[PDB]
Amino acid sequence: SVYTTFMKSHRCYDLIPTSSKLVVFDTSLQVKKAFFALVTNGVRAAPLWDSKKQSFVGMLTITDFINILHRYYKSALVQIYELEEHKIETWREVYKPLVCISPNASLFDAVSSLIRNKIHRLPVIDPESGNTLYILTHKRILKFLKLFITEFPKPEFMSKSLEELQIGTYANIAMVRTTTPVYVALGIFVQHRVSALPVVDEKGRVVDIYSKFDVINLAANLDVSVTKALQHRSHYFEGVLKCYLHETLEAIINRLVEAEVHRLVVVDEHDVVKGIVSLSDILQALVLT
Amino acid sequence: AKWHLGIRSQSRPNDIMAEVCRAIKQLDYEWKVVNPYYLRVRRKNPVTSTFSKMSLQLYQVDSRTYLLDFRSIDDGGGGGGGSHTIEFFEMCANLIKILA
Amino acid sequence: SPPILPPHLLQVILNVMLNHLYALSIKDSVMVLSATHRYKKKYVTTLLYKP
Ligand SMILES: Nc1ncnc2c1ncn2[C@@H]1O[C@H](COP(=O)(O)O)[C@@H](O)[C@H]1O
Ligand SMILES: Nc1ncnc2c1ncn2[C@@H]1O[C@H](COP(=O)(O)O)[C@@H](O)[C@H]1O
Ligand SMILES: Nc1ncnc2c1ncn2[C@@H]1O[C@H](COP(=O)(O)O)[C@@H](O)[C@H]1O
Repeated sequence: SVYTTFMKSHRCYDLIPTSSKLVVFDTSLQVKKAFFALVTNGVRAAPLWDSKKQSFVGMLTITDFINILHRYYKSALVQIYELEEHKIETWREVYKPLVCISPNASLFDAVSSLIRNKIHRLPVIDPESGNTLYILTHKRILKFLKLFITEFPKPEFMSKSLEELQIGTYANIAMVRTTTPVYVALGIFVQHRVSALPVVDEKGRVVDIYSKFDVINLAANLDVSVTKALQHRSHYFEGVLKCYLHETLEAIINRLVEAEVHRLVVVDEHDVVKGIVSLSDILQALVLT
Repeated sequence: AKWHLGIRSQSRPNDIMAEVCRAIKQLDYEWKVVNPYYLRVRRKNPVTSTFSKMSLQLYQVDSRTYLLDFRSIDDGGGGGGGSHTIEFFEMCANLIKILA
Repeated sequence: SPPILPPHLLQVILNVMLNHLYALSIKDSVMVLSATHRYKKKYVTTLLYKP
C-alpha cells in the first residue's frame, strides 16, 4: 500500500516542527503543581525525569490527571485527602514502562508503537544526546500523511464508504446526557478508557461532545453539568463534527485533518449517534491497509 | 511568565568569580579558566558515566550589576540514557543552589 | 572589567540565545529552568520543573 510504503520510507524526524516547546517534570514534583504547569503551558503531556536514576521513566498526560481527579473525588467523600501533597513518584507507586521512539525510526514504527501500546503520546528521544525532541500524536501523523502523499495513485479503499470498511466502533458507545455531572463523566472516562464522550439528549441525538481535553480547563467544581462545563469553551465552536456511514474514507480523513479533532461522531439522518470513528481507528486501518 | 537570563549580582566581578569557583569546587566539578570572566566546567555523571560540559560567562549589564551566564556546550555530551539538556539544567540548579 | 551583554542576548523574556539558561523567579520551593537547543534543523525549548 502507498500509505504503508510512505510510512516505511520516512523518519520520525520529518514530522517534527521547526520550533516547539517541551515540558518536563522531575518525579519529585507535587502532582498538583504538575497539572497546573500543564494548563499554564497549554500542553497535554509531559515526559517524567527521575533524577535518582538519571533518565526519563514515563509520561504525565491528561488521562492521568483524570485518574487522579476521579480518585480525589471519591477519597474526599470518605475524608481521605492525600492526593494533594502527593509527589508524582508517590502517585505512580500507588499504582506502564516508558515507550519512546528515535528520530531515525520510521514513521511506520511510530504508528505501530502507538497502536500496540494503546497510547496517544509518543516522545521522540535522540539516543545520542538522550534529549526528548518532541511528542508525536495521531493527529500530527495523519495531517502529515494527508499533506505529503499524492492524491494519485489512489487506493481503491479510499473510495469505500464507512459502511463497507467497518472502521471505528459501533457498539457500547460511552455517552453522557446534557444533565450529566462532570464527576460522572470522569468515572466513565476512567472505566471505558475512551478519549471523549458524545453528549446526547432524550432521544439519543448528539448535541455536543465532551473531550478529555475539556477537563484540564478545570485545573486553572466537579458538580456542574457537562453542558455547563462546556460553556467556558475557549475556542470558536461550530457544533459537533459528524459523519455518515455512506461517506468515504477519503472524505472522513479530509474532515478529520481539516478540523483537527481526534474523532468524528457517526450519526444517522436524525443526528442519532450510531458510532465513533477515531484517528486511532483510522491510523490502525491504514497500517493494516 | 517572566524569564530571567542566568543570575544577577552587585558584588565585584572578582568577588563573583571567586564564589563561583568555590561553588564549583563544592560540587566537585572540574573547571578550566579561559578568561578571568569565562569558565568551562566539566562533570562526570555518577550514574551514566558520561561527561557534560558548560560555559560560565560573566557579563556587565549595569554600572552596578553583573550577569552570570550559563551555556550548555554541544560537544556530544550527555546521552547515557540520560539527557544532555536535563543534565545541563541540573548542573545549573546545583550551582544556583550553592550560591543564593 | 567583564564584557557588556551582547545586544541580542535578551536579559528577560515575557510570555544567539541558543543553549542559554533562563529561569523563572523561584516560588513555592519549585524551580523552573528553560533553554532552547538544536537537533540538526529542529529547535526545542525545554522547561524543567524541579523542586
Ligand atoms: N509514551 C508513553 N510511555 C509510557 N506511558 C504512557 C505513554 N503515553 C501515555 N502513557 C500513559 O498511558 C496512559 C494513557 O495515556 P493517554 O494515551 O495519554 O490517554 C496514561 O496513564 C499515560 O501516563
Ligand atoms: N465514546 C466512545 N465510546 C466507545 N468507544 C469509543 C469512544 N470513543 C472512542 N472509542 C473507541 O476507542 C478506541 C480508541 O479511540 P480514542 O479513545 O478516540 O483514541 C477507538 O477504537 C474508538 O473507536
Ligand atoms: N467531533 C467533534 N466535534 C466538535 N468538537 C470536537 C470534536 N472532537 C473534539 N472536539 C473538541 O476539540 C477539542 C480538542 O479535543 P480532541 O479532539 O480530543 O483533542 C476539545 O475541546 C473538543 O471538545
